[PDB]
Formats: sequence, C-alpha cells, structure tokens
Amino acid sequence: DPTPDQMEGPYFKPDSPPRTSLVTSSTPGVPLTVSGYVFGRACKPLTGVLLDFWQADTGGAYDMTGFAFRGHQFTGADGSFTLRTIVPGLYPGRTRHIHVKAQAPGRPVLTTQLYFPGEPRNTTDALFDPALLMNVRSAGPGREGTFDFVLDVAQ
Ligand SMILES: [Fe+3]
Repeated sequence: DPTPDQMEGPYFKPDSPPRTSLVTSSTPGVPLTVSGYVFGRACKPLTGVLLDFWQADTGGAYDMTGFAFRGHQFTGADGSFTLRTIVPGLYPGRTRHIHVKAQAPGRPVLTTQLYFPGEPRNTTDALFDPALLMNVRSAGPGREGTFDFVLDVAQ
C-alpha cells in the first residue's frame, strides 16, 4: 500500500509467453505456488492487470537463451493471480527473490521483487525490503506463497 518498486536487474527478457505455470512435476526444485490479488487505491480488486514474472531456477540460474522460468498473466474479474513455480535458488550477492513487473491497463509499469520470510540473506542483501515479503507456509513437500499488490490506480 502501495507496493514499492525495485530494480529490473540484468536478467529480464521482454516478450515472455503467457502462462501461470512455469513448472511441471518433472521440474527439479521445491514446489511453490504464489497467489494473491492486485488492489488499487481504494482497496478494490483490479481487473486486467499484467503480471510478468521471472526468476532463477532451483540452482540459481536465469535462462538467457530461452524463456524457462519466465511467464506473464492478467488478473481476472476478481483481481486475483496465481503462479505455479519452484523456490528459486540462491546466486552470488543476492537473497532469494522472484522478479515481477505489474502494469494496470493504460498505466506505467511497476518493476519490483518478492522476498521470502526467514532467509538469512535478508540480513546481508541491501536490496531487501520487508514490505516486499511474501507470507510463505508449508504445503506438503512444497510451499505456498501469499502476496497482495497495491498499485497507484485511482478508484
Ligand atoms: Fe535476480
């Protein structure tokens, strides 16, 4: 309220495919589904918001040749989103994170990141921001993330 912005990073690639799922049962890593809503200025759900996610694989590598672990979606009538993925791996200098660009129809793009609770690197990574923490709880062999966006959109 409202979701803080952060840098894009060198590993963004435009033109991600449309998909809410980035993984299969055969994808290595700890299963993670992240879900929530996009709200505007009056705490009301926003429809048709573009959410474009990218992240490292379980071993901390980004795909620069293809679009593995890159995918975008649009919020539905209820303003909800869902992302089925795996927990991204650590890589040099950074705590654990998922990248996201959010764009409400006809508005500027918000570039930001999502962080994980209880990660030791949250204390070492200067880029870390507790306002961008997901809630994360166990769900069998995997995990469930919860995060709501608030965009600067008048209602
Ligand atoms: Fe990154």
